[PDB]
Amino acid sequence: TYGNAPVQGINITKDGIQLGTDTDDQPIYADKTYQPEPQVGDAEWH
Amino acid sequence: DMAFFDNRSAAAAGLAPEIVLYTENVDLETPDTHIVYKAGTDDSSSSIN
Repeated sequence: TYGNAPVQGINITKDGIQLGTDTDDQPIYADKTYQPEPQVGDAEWH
Repeated sequence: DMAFFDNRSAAAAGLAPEIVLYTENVDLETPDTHIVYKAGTDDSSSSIN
């Protein structure tokens, strides 16, 4: 593999990259069919 | 006011200024531009800003 991984996650487990959290406080994993999206990334240089 | 600095990795026994910054408050304005990204509502000087 060569490239870069631009979408920062809360964590990564066997279910993939955690992109958010519930109102039940449970992890929300990426939906693999379209997330993570290649056009998305950290919003500042810092 | 002047602020003096030495390398974080300098020996504590031989500290001396490698950099001096002349720090000042000025009347900073942005007459013809506006912020198009900041991380939150806070507009204070901060690492994120």
